[PDB]
Amino acid sequence: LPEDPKWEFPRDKLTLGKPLGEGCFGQVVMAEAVGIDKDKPKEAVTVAVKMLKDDATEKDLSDLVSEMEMMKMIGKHKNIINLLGACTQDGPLYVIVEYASKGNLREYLRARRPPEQMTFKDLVSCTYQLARGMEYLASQKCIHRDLAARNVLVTENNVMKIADFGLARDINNIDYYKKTTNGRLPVKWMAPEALFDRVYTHQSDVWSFGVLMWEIFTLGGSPYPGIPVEELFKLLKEGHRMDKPANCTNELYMMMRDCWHAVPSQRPTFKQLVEDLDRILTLTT
Ligand SMILES: Nc1ncc2c(n1)-c1ccccc1[C@H](c1ccccc1)C2
Repeated sequence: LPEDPKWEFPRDKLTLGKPLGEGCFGQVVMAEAVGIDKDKPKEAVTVAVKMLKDDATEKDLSDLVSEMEMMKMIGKHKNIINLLGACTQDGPLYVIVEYASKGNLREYLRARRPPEQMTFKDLVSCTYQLARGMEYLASQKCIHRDLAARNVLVTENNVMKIADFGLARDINNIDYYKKTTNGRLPVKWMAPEALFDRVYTHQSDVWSFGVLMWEIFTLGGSPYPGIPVEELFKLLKEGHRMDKPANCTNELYMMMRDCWHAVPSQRPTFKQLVEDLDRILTLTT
């Protein structure tokens, strides 16, 4: 792997710890990184390190490289899991990212369901934060393509952070109209044109954000309950959309439905979503 001194972090200053996440598609561990904050050269920072599993394939390696490279191009933002460094030379590839102690959002919400609970303000704030992260991502010309509650992480101070940039691309790096394009996107979060037309734009992410909203307001509900993946797209072509979640206003549901407009250009932009959610959150608070 080519040297990138700006991002390179010393292996001797990194102490690997306990496993994080389910570990299906990569190996992620908690770690202590000494001096990773360059203003505090002697302070250990609790980080997350992504690396290859023992059963990794050649494609796993080139995917992990591409994910790291993608995260290099995305500047710092509070509502995004940011790259902190990498160990690339003379050993196994470690991709060092921000640690979020409270795990993924789906589990986070499911665990605080009533049999401290989420308030309505908590849920709108969560939605607002993610709209902001996605607004920033889109401004960086990045399409995420895998927006979902499982791919949002939450910190100790309850900050929502978009994670998992394995499917993320620069907007110009999509092989348009090729039958393989978007073949690896989870179908239940996926805009119809991503499959039907083999394209992916920022407006495709907007659809997924609608799904994510539904997840949030159902406190980690599973989309399209009782509908198998195999029959979803016929139903979507026929105009099927998910019903309003109980603990969510008509206004917020109308926002979800807007996100699920059949016509991509008729969906809101992330900019507009941020503005509307800002207004709602302000009035709620
Ligand atoms: N609790 C927790 N904090 C941080 C991460 C993960 N889990 C986690 C758990 C499983 C998979 C991924 C991740 C995250 C990730 C994001 C982007 C690149 C590399 C790692 C890092």
